[PDB]
Amino acid sequence: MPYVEIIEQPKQRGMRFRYKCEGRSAGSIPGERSTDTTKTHPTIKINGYTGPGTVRISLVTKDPPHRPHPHELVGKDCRDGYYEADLCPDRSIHSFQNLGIQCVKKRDLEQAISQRIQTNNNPFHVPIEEQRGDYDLNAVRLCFQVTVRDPAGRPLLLTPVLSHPIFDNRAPNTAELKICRVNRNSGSCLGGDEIFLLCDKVQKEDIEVYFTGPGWEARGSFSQADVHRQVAIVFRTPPYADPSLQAPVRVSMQLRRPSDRELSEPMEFQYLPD
Amino acid sequence: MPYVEIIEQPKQRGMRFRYKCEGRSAGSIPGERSTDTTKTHPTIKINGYTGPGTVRISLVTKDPPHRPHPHELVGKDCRDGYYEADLCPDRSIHSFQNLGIQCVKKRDLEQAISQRIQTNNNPFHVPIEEQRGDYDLNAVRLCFQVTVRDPAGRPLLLTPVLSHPIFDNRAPNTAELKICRVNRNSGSCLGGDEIFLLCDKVQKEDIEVYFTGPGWEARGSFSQADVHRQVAIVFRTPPYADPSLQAPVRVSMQLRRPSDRELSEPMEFQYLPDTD
DNA sequence: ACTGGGAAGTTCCAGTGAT
DNA sequence: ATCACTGGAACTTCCCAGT
Ligand SMILES: CCCCCCCCO[C@@H]1O[C@H](CO)[C@@H](O)[C@H](O)[C@H]1O
Repeated sequence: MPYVEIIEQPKQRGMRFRYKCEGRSAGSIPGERSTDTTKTHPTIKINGYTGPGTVRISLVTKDPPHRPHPHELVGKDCRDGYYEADLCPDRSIHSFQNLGIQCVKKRDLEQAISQRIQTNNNPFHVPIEEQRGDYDLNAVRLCFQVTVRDPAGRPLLLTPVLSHPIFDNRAPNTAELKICRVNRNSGSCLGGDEIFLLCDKVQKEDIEVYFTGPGWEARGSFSQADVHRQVAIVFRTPPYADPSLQAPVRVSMQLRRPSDRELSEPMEFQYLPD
Repeated sequence: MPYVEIIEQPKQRGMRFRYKCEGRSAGSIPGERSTDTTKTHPTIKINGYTGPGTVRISLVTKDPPHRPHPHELVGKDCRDGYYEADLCPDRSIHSFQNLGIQCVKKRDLEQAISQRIQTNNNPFHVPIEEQRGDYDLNAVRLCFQVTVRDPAGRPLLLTPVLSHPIFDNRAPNTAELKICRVNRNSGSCLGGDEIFLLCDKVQKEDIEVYFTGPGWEARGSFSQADVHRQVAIVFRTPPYADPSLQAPVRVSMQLRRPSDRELSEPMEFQYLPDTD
Protein backbone atom coordinates (compact mmCIF):
# COMPACT_ATOMS: atom_id res chain seq x y z
CA MET A 1 0.00 0.00 0.00
CA PRO A 2 1.25 3.44 -1.02
CA TYR A 3 -0.87 5.93 0.92
CA VAL A 4 -1.92 9.56 1.07
CA GLU A 5 -0.97 11.95 3.86
CA ILE A 6 -2.46 15.43 4.34
CA ILE A 7 0.55 17.68 4.95
CA GLU A 8 -1.55 20.88 4.90
CA GLN A 9 -5.12 20.69 6.23
CA PRO A 10 -7.78 23.22 5.13
CA LYS A 11 -8.46 26.15 7.47
CA GLN A 12 -11.60 25.32 9.47
CA ARG A 13 -13.19 28.74 10.07
CA GLY A 14 -13.47 32.06 8.26
CA MET A 15 -14.56 31.19 4.69
CA ARG A 16 -18.12 31.54 3.38
CA PHE A 17 -19.69 28.82 1.31
CA ARG A 18 -21.03 30.64 -1.76
CA TYR A 19 -24.34 30.20 -3.54
CA LYS A 20 -24.55 29.59 -7.29
CA CYS A 21 -26.16 33.08 -7.62
CA GLU A 22 -22.86 34.61 -6.45
CA GLY A 23 -20.91 33.22 -9.44
CA ARG A 24 -19.34 30.27 -11.30
CA SER A 25 -16.56 29.75 -8.75
CA ALA A 26 -16.46 30.32 -4.98
CA GLY A 27 -12.84 31.37 -4.33
CA SER A 28 -10.09 29.20 -2.83
CA ILE A 29 -10.00 27.19 0.45
CA PRO A 30 -6.86 28.25 2.43
CA GLY A 31 -4.55 25.92 4.31
CA GLU A 32 -4.63 26.14 8.09
CA ARG A 33 -1.24 27.94 8.23
CA SER A 34 -2.17 30.59 5.66
CA THR A 35 -1.59 34.22 6.69
CA ASP A 36 -1.94 37.76 5.31
CA THR A 37 1.56 37.47 3.81
CA THR A 38 2.44 33.81 3.09
CA LYS A 39 -0.84 32.13 2.11
CA THR A 40 -1.04 28.32 1.89
CA HIS A 41 -3.37 25.71 0.39
CA PRO A 42 -4.66 22.18 1.25
CA THR A 43 -1.82 19.83 0.40
CA ILE A 44 -1.24 16.08 0.28
CA LYS A 45 1.78 13.81 0.16
CA ILE A 46 1.66 10.43 -1.58
CA ASN A 47 3.95 7.99 0.29
CA GLY A 48 5.42 5.11 -1.75
CA TYR A 49 4.64 6.17 -5.33
CA THR A 50 5.63 8.70 -7.95
CA GLY A 51 4.34 8.80 -11.54
CA PRO A 52 1.02 9.15 -13.40
CA GLY A 53 -2.41 8.79 -11.84
CA THR A 54 -5.57 10.60 -10.74
CA VAL A 55 -6.75 12.55 -7.68
CA ARG A 56 -10.43 13.13 -6.96
CA ILE A 57 -11.50 15.45 -4.13
CA SER A 58 -15.12 15.29 -3.00
CA LEU A 59 -17.20 16.72 -0.13
CA VAL A 60 -18.52 14.35 2.56
CA THR A 61 -20.49 14.90 5.75
CA LYS A 62 -18.65 15.96 8.91
CA ASP A 63 -19.85 12.94 10.88
CA PRO A 64 -19.92 9.19 10.06
CA PRO A 65 -21.10 7.52 7.98
CA HIS A 66 -19.37 9.95 5.64
CA ARG A 67 -22.17 10.36 3.07
CA PRO A 68 -21.58 12.53 -0.04
CA HIS A 69 -22.50 16.09 0.89
CA PRO A 70 -25.16 18.04 -1.09
CA HIS A 71 -22.80 20.99 -1.52
CA GLU A 72 -20.35 21.18 -4.47
CA LEU A 73 -16.64 21.76 -5.03
CA VAL A 74 -16.26 24.33 -7.85
CA GLY A 75 -13.20 25.78 -9.54
CA LYS A 76 -10.46 24.64 -11.91
CA ASP A 77 -10.86 20.93 -12.83
CA CYS A 78 -14.14 20.55 -10.95
CA ARG A 79 -17.24 19.06 -12.54
CA ASP A 80 -20.47 17.64 -11.08
CA GLY A 81 -19.51 18.84 -7.60
CA TYR A 82 -16.07 17.24 -7.34
CA TYR A 83 -12.49 17.99 -8.32
CA GLU A 84 -10.70 15.62 -10.66
CA ALA A 85 -7.30 16.01 -12.30
CA ASP A 86 -4.27 14.06 -13.47
CA LEU A 87 -1.65 13.69 -10.77
CA CYS A 88 1.58 15.57 -11.54
CA PRO A 89 3.94 12.77 -12.76
CA ASP A 90 7.09 14.31 -11.22
CA ARG A 91 6.35 15.24 -7.61
CA SER A 92 4.76 13.39 -4.67
CA ILE A 93 3.45 16.58 -2.97
CA HIS A 94 0.29 18.10 -4.44
CA SER A 95 -1.41 21.41 -3.62
CA PHE A 96 -4.91 22.42 -4.59
CA GLN A 97 -5.07 26.20 -5.04
CA ASN A 98 -8.54 26.71 -6.57
CA LEU A 99 -11.04 24.74 -4.42
CA GLY A 100 -14.30 26.55 -3.63
CA ILE A 101 -17.40 25.35 -1.78
CA GLN A 102 -20.73 26.15 -3.44
CA CYS A 103 -23.71 25.65 -1.15
CA VAL A 104 -26.99 24.23 -2.46
CA LYS A 105 -30.29 25.83 -1.39
CA LYS A 106 -32.43 23.97 1.12
CA ARG A 107 -35.14 23.41 -1.49
CA ASP A 108 -32.61 21.83 -3.91
CA LEU A 109 -31.31 19.22 -1.46
CA GLU A 110 -33.06 16.16 -2.86
CA GLN A 111 -31.83 16.98 -6.38
CA ALA A 112 -28.26 17.53 -5.20
CA ILE A 113 -28.21 14.10 -3.49
CA SER A 114 -29.61 12.55 -6.69
CA GLN A 115 -26.70 14.05 -8.66
CA ARG A 116 -24.16 12.64 -6.13
CA ILE A 117 -25.61 9.14 -6.59
CA GLN A 118 -25.84 9.42 -10.40
CA THR A 119 -22.19 10.55 -10.71
CA ASN A 120 -20.90 7.69 -8.52
CA ASN A 121 -19.70 10.25 -5.99
CA ASN A 122 -19.82 8.15 -2.82
CA PRO A 123 -16.25 7.50 -1.61
CA PHE A 124 -17.33 5.31 1.35
CA HIS A 125 -20.03 3.44 -0.62
CA VAL A 126 -22.78 4.34 1.85
CA PRO A 127 -26.07 2.49 1.10
CA ILE A 128 -28.74 4.71 -0.46
CA GLU A 129 -30.97 4.02 2.55
CA GLU A 130 -28.74 6.36 4.63
CA GLN A 131 -28.75 9.35 2.26
CA ARG A 132 -32.28 10.49 3.22
CA GLY A 133 -32.20 12.12 6.69
CA ASP A 134 -30.58 15.25 8.11
CA TYR A 135 -27.56 17.02 6.57
CA ASP A 136 -25.44 19.62 8.36
CA LEU A 137 -25.29 22.23 5.59
CA ASN A 138 -22.83 24.37 7.62
CA ALA A 139 -19.94 21.83 7.64
CA VAL A 140 -18.13 19.51 5.20
CA ARG A 141 -14.95 17.46 4.96
CA LEU A 142 -12.70 17.03 1.95
CA CYS A 143 -12.23 13.43 0.86
CA PHE A 144 -9.01 12.75 -1.09
CA GLN A 145 -9.26 9.74 -3.42
CA VAL A 146 -5.99 9.00 -5.21
CA THR A 147 -5.55 6.39 -7.93
CA VAL A 148 -2.03 5.30 -8.83
CA ARG A 149 -0.74 2.51 -11.11
CA ASP A 150 0.86 -0.87 -10.61
CA PRO A 151 3.98 -1.71 -12.69
CA ALA A 152 1.80 -2.87 -15.58
CA GLY A 153 -0.48 0.18 -15.62
CA ARG A 154 -3.34 -1.33 -13.58
CA PRO A 155 -5.18 1.36 -11.54
CA LEU A 156 -4.87 0.99 -7.76
CA LEU A 157 -7.23 3.06 -5.56
CA LEU A 158 -5.53 4.16 -2.37
CA THR A 159 -7.62 4.35 0.79
CA PRO A 160 -9.63 7.64 0.88
CA VAL A 161 -8.48 10.18 3.48
CA LEU A 162 -10.66 12.84 5.14
CA SER A 163 -9.66 16.39 6.08
CA HIS A 164 -10.64 18.27 9.18
CA PRO A 165 -14.12 19.83 8.77
CA ILE A 166 -14.65 23.19 7.07
CA PHE A 167 -17.40 25.43 8.53
CA ASP A 168 -19.48 28.03 6.66
CA ASN A 169 -18.55 31.51 7.97
CA ARG A 170 -21.92 33.00 6.85
CA ALA A 171 -23.94 30.56 8.99
CA PRO A 172 -25.41 31.43 12.44
CA ASN A 173 -23.61 28.96 14.68
CA THR A 174 -20.39 28.07 12.80
CA ALA A 175 -18.89 31.50 12.08
CA GLU A 176 -15.49 32.60 13.31
CA LEU A 177 -15.87 34.32 16.70
CA LYS A 178 -14.18 37.70 16.62
CA ILE A 179 -14.00 40.61 19.07
CA CYS A 180 -13.76 43.77 16.90
CA ARG A 181 -13.61 46.56 19.54
CA VAL A 182 -14.13 47.25 23.27
CA ASN A 183 -14.57 50.54 25.12
CA ARG A 184 -11.93 49.63 27.71
CA ASN A 185 -9.40 46.87 28.38
CA SER A 186 -8.86 47.41 32.14
CA GLY A 187 -10.99 47.81 35.27
CA SER A 188 -11.25 47.19 39.03
CA CYS A 189 -10.61 43.78 40.64
CA LEU A 190 -14.03 44.19 42.33
CA GLY A 191 -15.68 43.85 38.89
CA GLY A 192 -18.93 45.52 37.84
CA ASP A 193 -17.37 47.66 35.07
CA GLU A 194 -19.63 48.06 32.02
CA ILE A 195 -18.06 46.87 28.74
CA PHE A 196 -19.44 47.63 25.28
CA LEU A 197 -18.04 44.94 22.98
CA LEU A 198 -18.48 44.97 19.19
CA CYS A 199 -18.24 41.54 17.54
CA ASP A 200 -18.90 39.55 14.39
CA LYS A 201 -22.41 38.03 14.28
CA VAL A 202 -23.36 35.87 17.31
CA GLN A 203 -26.56 34.18 18.49
CA LYS A 204 -27.75 35.74 21.77
CA GLU A 205 -28.81 32.34 23.18
CA ASP A 206 -25.40 30.73 22.45
CA ILE A 207 -22.72 33.22 23.53
CA GLU A 208 -20.70 34.14 26.59
CA VAL A 209 -17.72 36.31 27.48
CA TYR A 210 -15.07 34.13 29.09
CA PHE A 211 -12.28 35.53 31.27
CA THR A 212 -9.27 33.31 32.01
CA GLY A 213 -5.89 33.32 33.66
CA PRO A 214 -3.53 30.94 35.56
CA GLY A 215 -6.01 28.70 37.42
CA TRP A 216 -8.87 31.23 37.19
CA GLU A 217 -11.95 31.59 35.02
CA ALA A 218 -15.08 33.70 35.22
CA ARG A 219 -17.83 35.12 33.04
CA GLY A 220 -19.08 38.50 31.96
CA SER A 221 -22.56 39.18 33.27
CA PHE A 222 -25.34 39.97 30.80
CA SER A 223 -28.77 38.81 29.61
CA GLN A 224 -29.89 37.92 26.09
CA ALA A 225 -31.57 41.36 25.90
CA ASP A 226 -28.05 42.90 26.12
CA VAL A 227 -27.02 41.43 22.75
CA HIS A 228 -27.77 44.17 20.21
CA ARG A 229 -28.65 42.94 16.72
CA GLN A 230 -26.22 39.99 17.06
CA VAL A 231 -23.10 42.23 16.78
CA ALA A 232 -22.65 44.03 20.10
CA ILE A 233 -22.73 42.93 23.73
CA VAL A 234 -23.06 45.10 26.83
CA PHE A 235 -21.88 43.25 29.94
CA ARG A 236 -20.34 43.77 33.37
CA THR A 237 -16.88 42.45 34.21
CA PRO A 238 -16.65 39.67 36.84
CA PRO A 239 -14.72 40.28 40.09
CA TYR A 240 -11.18 38.87 39.85
CA ALA A 241 -10.37 35.89 42.14
CA ASP A 242 -8.51 38.25 44.51
CA PRO A 243 -10.68 41.34 45.38
CA SER A 244 -7.62 43.19 46.73
CA LEU A 245 -4.73 43.51 44.29
CA GLN A 246 -1.07 44.12 45.05
CA ALA A 247 -0.42 45.30 41.49
CA PRO A 248 -2.11 44.99 38.03
CA VAL A 249 -2.87 41.46 36.77
CA ARG A 250 -3.40 40.72 33.06
CA VAL A 251 -6.03 38.14 31.95
CA SER A 252 -7.62 36.96 28.68
CA MET A 253 -11.08 37.86 27.51
CA GLN A 254 -12.70 35.88 24.70
CA LEU A 255 -16.08 35.14 23.13
CA ARG A 256 -17.15 31.57 23.81
CA ARG A 257 -19.89 29.63 22.02
CA PRO A 258 -21.08 27.02 24.57
CA SER A 259 -22.72 24.75 21.94
CA ASP A 260 -19.39 23.75 20.32
CA ARG A 261 -16.93 25.18 22.90
CA GLU A 262 -15.30 27.44 20.28
CA LEU A 263 -13.37 30.57 21.34
CA SER A 264 -12.38 33.88 19.76
CA GLU A 265 -8.77 34.92 19.74
CA PRO A 266 -8.10 36.33 23.27
CA MET A 267 -8.06 40.02 24.03
CA GLU A 268 -5.98 41.22 26.98
CA PHE A 269 -7.79 42.66 29.97
CA GLN A 270 -5.98 44.23 32.93
CA TYR A 271 -7.45 44.04 36.45
CA LEU A 272 -6.42 47.04 38.60
CA PRO A 273 -6.00 47.46 42.39
CA ASP A 274 -8.70 48.67 44.70
CA MET B 1 -64.16 31.47 13.81
CA PRO B 2 -64.53 29.85 17.25
CA TYR B 3 -61.11 28.72 18.47
CA VAL B 4 -59.49 26.36 20.99
CA GLU B 5 -57.43 27.49 23.96
CA ILE B 6 -55.41 25.21 26.25
CA ILE B 7 -56.26 26.18 29.83
CA GLU B 8 -54.34 23.32 31.50
CA GLN B 9 -51.16 22.29 29.71
CA PRO B 10 -49.80 18.76 30.16
CA LYS B 11 -47.00 18.51 32.70
CA GLN B 12 -43.76 18.58 30.69
CA ARG B 13 -41.50 16.41 32.86
CA GLY B 14 -41.88 13.33 35.11
CA MET B 15 -43.38 10.67 32.82
CA ARG B 16 -41.58 7.70 31.32
CA PHE B 17 -42.91 6.80 27.86
CA ARG B 18 -43.70 3.05 27.87
CA TYR B 19 -42.88 0.49 25.18
CA LYS B 20 -45.47 -1.95 23.83
CA CYS B 21 -43.45 -4.79 25.42
CA GLU B 22 -44.20 -3.38 28.87
CA GLY B 23 -47.91 -4.12 28.39
CA ARG B 24 -49.35 -1.61 30.89
CA SER B 25 -51.71 1.41 30.68
CA ALA B 26 -48.85 3.79 29.75
CA GLY B 27 -50.43 5.90 32.50
CA SER B 28 -52.21 9.27 32.39
CA ILE B 29 -50.57 12.57 31.47
CA PRO B 30 -51.24 14.93 34.42
CA GLY B 31 -51.96 18.63 34.08
CA GLU B 32 -49.20 21.20 34.73
CA ARG B 33 -50.71 22.33 38.07
CA SER B 34 -51.41 18.81 39.36
CA THR B 35 -50.47 17.89 42.97
CA ASP B 36 -51.29 14.63 44.77
CA THR B 37 -54.08 16.32 46.77
CA THR B 38 -55.68 17.88 43.67
CA LYS B 39 -55.32 15.81 40.48
CA THR B 40 -55.62 17.84 37.31
CA HIS B 41 -55.62 16.85 33.66
CA PRO B 42 -54.92 18.43 30.22
CA THR B 43 -57.85 20.79 29.62
CA ILE B 44 -59.10 22.87 26.69
CA LYS B 45 -61.67 25.62 26.29
CA ILE B 46 -63.63 26.25 23.10
CA ASN B 47 -64.22 29.99 22.64
CA GLY B 48 -67.32 30.99 20.67
CA TYR B 49 -69.19 27.64 20.77
CA THR B 50 -71.25 25.47 23.08
CA GLY B 51 -72.95 22.53 21.40
CA PRO B 52 -72.25 19.15 19.75
CA GLY B 53 -68.70 18.49 18.64
CA THR B 54 -65.84 16.04 18.58
CA VAL B 55 -62.17 16.16 19.40
CA ARG B 56 -59.17 14.29 18.05
CA ILE B 57 -55.90 14.45 19.99
CA SER B 58 -52.72 13.38 18.24
CA LEU B 59 -48.95 13.60 18.77
CA VAL B 60 -46.80 15.82 16.58
CA THR B 61 -43.10 16.71 16.57
CA LYS B 62 -41.66 19.31 18.98
CA ASP B 63 -40.26 21.42 16.11
CA PRO B 64 -41.75 22.71 12.78
CA PRO B 65 -42.91 21.44 10.44
CA HIS B 66 -45.17 19.76 12.97
CA ARG B 67 -45.16 16.29 11.44
CA PRO B 68 -47.12 13.38 13.05
CA HIS B 69 -44.93 11.77 15.64
CA PRO B 70 -44.08 8.07 15.42
CA HIS B 71 -45.19 7.50 19.04
CA GLU B 72 -48.76 6.60 19.99
CA LEU B 73 -51.37 7.96 22.32
CA VAL B 74 -52.90 4.97 24.14
CA GLY B 75 -55.76 4.77 26.59
CA LYS B 76 -59.54 4.91 26.56
CA ASP B 77 -60.95 6.09 23.21
CA CYS B 78 -57.54 5.86 21.51
CA ARG B 79 -56.93 3.97 18.30
CA ASP B 80 -54.09 3.98 15.75
CA GLY B 81 -52.12 6.33 17.99
CA TYR B 82 -54.75 9.08 18.47
CA TYR B 83 -57.61 9.89 20.82
CA GLU B 84 -61.10 10.61 19.39
CA ALA B 85 -64.44 11.14 21.15
CA ASP B 86 -67.35 13.52 21.68
CA LEU B 87 -67.28 16.80 23.55
CA CYS B 88 -70.04 17.56 26.10
CA PRO B 89 -72.56 19.79 24.28
CA ASP B 90 -73.58 21.58 27.51
CA ARG B 91 -70.09 22.91 28.38
CA SER B 92 -67.18 24.85 26.85
CA ILE B 93 -64.36 23.33 29.02
CA HIS B 94 -63.15 19.77 28.39
CA SER B 95 -60.49 17.69 30.18
CA PHE B 96 -58.78 14.42 29.18
CA GLN B 97 -58.06 12.07 32.10
CA ASN B 98 -56.47 8.98 30.47
CA LEU B 99 -53.94 10.04 27.80
CA GLY B 100 -50.79 7.89 27.80
CA ILE B 101 -47.71 7.88 25.51
CA GLN B 102 -46.43 4.61 24.03
CA CYS B 103 -43.00 4.90 22.42
CA VAL B 104 -42.19 3.06 19.22
CA LYS B 105 -38.80 1.28 18.78
CA LYS B 106 -36.30 2.75 16.33
CA ARG B 107 -36.53 -0.32 14.06
CA ASP B 108 -40.33 0.20 13.84
CA LEU B 109 -40.12 3.89 12.94
CA GLU B 110 -40.90 3.59 9.22
CA GLN B 111 -43.93 1.32 9.86
CA ALA B 112 -45.27 3.77 12.45
CA ILE B 113 -44.92 6.74 10.04
CA SER B 114 -46.65 4.73 7.30
CA GLN B 115 -49.51 4.12 9.76
CA ARG B 116 -49.80 7.87 10.52
CA ILE B 117 -50.19 8.58 6.81
CA GLN B 118 -52.55 5.65 6.16
CA THR B 119 -54.92 6.72 9.00
CA ASN B 120 -55.00 10.40 7.81
CA ASN B 121 -53.24 11.45 11.00
CA ASN B 122 -51.35 14.51 9.67
CA PRO B 123 -52.97 17.57 11.30
CA PHE B 124 -50.81 20.18 9.48
CA HIS B 125 -50.87 18.37 6.10
CA VAL B 126 -47.08 18.20 5.89
CA PRO B 127 -45.88 16.83 2.52
CA ILE B 128 -44.42 13.32 2.62
CA GLU B 129 -41.17 14.87 1.33
CA GLU B 130 -40.65 16.73 4.63
CA GLN B 131 -41.38 13.68 6.81
CA ARG B 132 -37.81 12.57 6.02
CA GLY B 133 -35.99 14.55 8.74
CA ASP B 134 -34.72 12.74 11.85
CA TYR B 135 -37.23 12.57 14.73
CA ASP B 136 -36.69 13.46 18.37
CA LEU B 137 -38.23 10.39 20.05
CA ASN B 138 -37.81 11.88 23.54
CA ALA B 139 -40.22 14.83 22.98
CA VAL B 140 -43.81 15.16 21.69
CA ARG B 141 -46.56 17.79 21.55
CA LEU B 142 -50.28 17.14 21.94
CA CYS B 143 -52.29 18.43 18.98
CA PHE B 144 -55.98 19.19 19.68
CA GLN B 145 -58.25 19.07 16.61
CA VAL B 146 -61.79 20.14 17.47
CA THR B 147 -64.72 19.78 15.08
CA VAL B 148 -67.79 21.85 15.89
CA ARG B 149 -70.90 22.84 13.84
CA ASP B 150 -71.37 26.21 12.08
CA PRO B 151 -74.55 28.35 12.77
CA ALA B 152 -76.05 26.48 9.80
CA GLY B 153 -75.24 23.11 11.43
CA ARG B 154 -72.52 21.62 9.18
CA PRO B 155 -69.12 20.22 10.42
CA LEU B 156 -66.47 22.90 11.05
CA LEU B 157 -62.87 21.91 11.83
CA LEU B 158 -61.20 24.59 14.01
CA THR B 159 -57.52 25.44 13.72
CA PRO B 160 -55.39 22.78 15.50
CA VAL B 161 -53.71 23.93 18.74
CA LEU B 162 -50.43 22.53 20.09
CA SER B 163 -49.45 21.90 23.73
CA HIS B 164 -46.10 22.60 25.26
CA PRO B 165 -43.65 19.69 24.72
CA ILE B 166 -43.86 16.53 26.87
CA PHE B 167 -40.46 14.95 27.55
CA ASP B 168 -39.55 11.32 28.26
CA ASN B 169 -37.96 11.29 31.71
CA ARG B 170 -35.24 8.94 30.33
CA ALA B 171 -33.57 11.80 28.40
CA PRO B 172 -30.96 13.66 30.59
CA ASN B 173 -30.93 16.78 28.37
CA THR B 174 -34.51 17.63 29.39
CA ALA B 175 -34.79 15.92 32.80
CA GLU B 176 -35.39 17.50 36.20
CA LEU B 177 -32.05 18.21 37.85
CA LYS B 178 -31.69 16.66 41.30
CA ILE B 179 -28.92 16.62 43.89
CA CYS B 180 -29.17 13.32 45.79
CA ARG B 181 -26.23 13.36 48.21
CA VAL B 182 -23.30 15.71 48.90
CA ASN B 183 -20.34 15.06 51.14
CA ARG B 184 -19.83 18.58 52.44
CA ASN B 185 -21.95 21.69 52.83
CA SER B 186 -19.38 24.23 54.09
CA GLY B 187 -15.92 25.40 53.15
CA SER B 188 -13.37 28.23 53.21
CA CYS B 189 -14.29 31.67 51.76
CA LEU B 190 -11.01 31.24 49.82
CA GLY B 191 -12.56 28.38 47.77
CA GLY B 192 -10.77 25.24 46.60
CA ASP B 193 -12.55 22.68 48.83
CA GLU B 194 -13.25 19.36 47.05
CA ILE B 195 -16.91 18.23 47.00
CA PHE B 196 -18.38 14.88 45.90
CA LEU B 197 -21.95 15.32 44.65
CA LEU B 198 -24.27 12.47 43.61
CA CYS B 199 -27.09 13.45 41.25
CA ASP B 200 -29.70 12.11 38.84
CA LYS B 201 -28.28 11.40 35.38
CA VAL B 202 -26.69 14.46 33.66
CA GLN B 203 -24.65 14.90 30.50
CA LYS B 204 -21.04 15.70 31.35
CA GLU B 205 -20.71 18.26 28.53
CA ASP B 206 -23.84 20.19 29.74
CA ILE B 207 -23.76 20.59 33.55
CA GLU B 208 -22.50 23.14 36.08
CA VAL B 209 -22.55 23.59 39.83
CA TYR B 210 -23.87 27.07 40.48
CA PHE B 211 -23.41 29.01 43.75
CA THR B 212 -25.52 32.14 44.36
CA GLY B 213 -26.38 34.86 46.85
CA PRO B 214 -27.74 38.47 46.59
CA GLY B 215 -25.86 39.97 43.60
CA TRP B 216 -23.31 37.11 43.57
CA GLU B 217 -22.78 34.04 41.44
CA ALA B 218 -19.95 31.61 40.81
CA ARG B 219 -19.44 28.07 39.54
CA GLY B 220 -17.69 25.02 40.88
CA SER B 221 -14.54 24.04 39.02
CA PHE B 222 -14.33 20.63 37.32
CA SER B 223 -13.60 18.94 33.97
CA GLN B 224 -15.70 16.48 31.94
CA ALA B 225 -13.42 13.75 33.28
CA ASP B 226 -14.69 14.59 36.82
CA VAL B 227 -18.28 13.53 35.97
CA HIS B 228 -18.50 9.82 36.81
CA ARG B 229 -21.00 7.77 34.77
CA GLN B 230 -23.43 10.71 34.53
CA VAL B 231 -24.40 10.50 38.26
CA ALA B 232 -21.46 11.90 40.27
CA ILE B 233 -19.45 15.14 40.07
CA VAL B 234 -16.20 15.87 41.89
CA PHE B 235 -15.55 19.60 41.90
CA ARG B 236 -13.84 22.41 43.77
CA THR B 237 -15.72 25.28 45.36
CA PRO B 238 -15.24 28.80 43.92
CA PRO B 239 -13.96 31.57 46.24
CA TYR B 240 -16.68 33.58 47.88
CA ALA B 241 -17.08 37.28 46.98
CA ASP B 242 -15.42 38.30 50.28
CA PRO B 243 -12.14 36.53 51.30
CA SER B 244 -12.03 38.32 54.65
CA LEU B 245 -15.25 36.82 56.10
CA GLN B 246 -15.47 37.33 59.86
CA ALA B 247 -18.40 34.89 60.28
CA PRO B 248 -20.21 32.21 58.18
CA VAL B 249 -22.35 33.22 55.24
CA ARG B 250 -25.12 31.07 53.81
CA VAL B 251 -25.33 30.83 50.01
CA SER B 252 -27.30 28.54 47.69
CA MET B 253 -25.75 25.70 45.69
CA GLN B 254 -27.56 24.09 42.78
CA LEU B 255 -27.01 22.14 39.58
CA ARG B 256 -27.53 24.17 36.41
CA ARG B 257 -27.92 23.01 32.81
CA PRO B 258 -26.47 25.73 30.51
CA SER B 259 -28.36 24.52 27.45
CA ASP B 260 -31.81 25.47 28.78
CA ARG B 261 -30.74 27.37 31.95
CA GLU B 262 -32.66 24.82 34.12
CA LEU B 263 -31.84 24.68 37.87
CA SER B 264 -32.09 22.04 40.59
CA GLU B 265 -33.70 22.88 43.93
CA PRO B 266 -31.20 24.92 46.00
CA MET B 267 -29.22 23.51 48.92
CA GLU B 268 -27.65 25.55 51.75
CA PHE B 269 -23.85 25.95 51.67
CA GLN B 270 -21.94 27.96 54.31
CA TYR B 271 -18.73 29.74 53.49
CA LEU B 272 -16.52 30.10 56.56
CA PRO B 273 -13.73 32.50 57.65
CA ASP B 274 -10.21 31.32 56.91
CA THR B 275 -7.63 31.96 59.67
CA ASP B 276 -4.62 29.91 58.55
C1' DA C 1 -56.55 34.74 12.92
C1' DC C 2 -54.10 38.09 13.02
C1' DT C 3 -49.95 41.14 14.70
C1' DG C 4 -45.04 42.96 16.00
C1' DG C 5 -40.62 41.86 15.50
C1' DG C 6 -35.93 39.13 15.41
C1' DA C 7 -33.24 36.45 12.78
C1' DA C 8 -32.10 32.53 9.34
C1' DG C 9 -31.53 31.80 4.47
C1' DT C 10 -30.50 33.81 -0.04
C1' DT C 11 -29.10 37.55 -3.19
C1' DC C 12 -26.86 41.52 -4.53
C1' DC C 13 -23.00 44.90 -4.76
C1' DA C 14 -18.90 48.30 -4.09
C1' DG C 15 -14.33 48.30 -3.90
C1' DT C 16 -10.20 46.47 -5.12
C1' DG C 17 -4.78 43.74 -5.00
C1' DA C 18 -1.25 40.94 -6.17
C1' DT C 19 0.14 37.55 -9.33
C1' DA D 1 -6.10 49.19 -15.80
C1' DT D 2 -8.90 43.79 -15.37
C1' DC D 3 -11.87 40.95 -12.55
C1' DA D 4 -12.48 36.96 -9.51
C1' DC D 5 -12.68 37.90 -4.97
C1' DT D 6 -13.94 40.01 -0.14
C1' DG D 7 -16.92 41.29 3.16
C1' DG D 8 -20.93 44.55 3.89
C1' DA D 9 -25.57 45.26 2.91
C1' DA D 10 -30.15 44.13 1.22
C1' DC D 11 -33.77 41.21 0.20
C1' DT D 12 -36.88 37.04 1.31
C1' DT D 13 -38.54 33.45 4.31
C1' DC D 14 -39.40 31.55 8.57
C1' DC D 15 -40.71 31.40 13.35
C1' DC D 16 -42.05 32.62 18.15
C1' DA D 17 -45.07 34.67 20.96
C1' DG D 18 -48.49 37.26 22.30
C1' DT D 19 -54.32 39.65 21.88
C1 LIG E 1 -63.96 42.61 22.91
C2 LIG E 1 -62.97 41.54 22.52
C3 LIG E 1 -63.58 40.42 21.72
C4 LIG E 1 -62.60 39.46 21.10
C5 LIG E 1 -61.82 40.03 19.93
C6 LIG E 1 -62.11 39.38 18.58
C7 LIG E 1 -62.08 37.87 18.58
C8 LIG E 1 -60.98 37.27 19.42
O1 LIG E 1 -59.71 37.86 19.06
C9 LIG E 1 -58.59 37.05 19.30
O2 LIG E 1 -58.89 35.72 18.89
C10 LIG E 1 -57.83 34.75 19.13
C11 LIG E 1 -58.30 33.42 18.57
O3 LIG E 1 -57.70 33.11 17.33
C12 LIG E 1 -57.54 34.70 20.64
O4 LIG E 1 -56.54 33.72 20.90
C13 LIG E 1 -57.12 36.10 21.10
O5 LIG E 1 -56.81 36.11 22.49
C14 LIG E 1 -58.23 37.10 20.79
O6 LIG E 1 -57.85 38.43 21.17
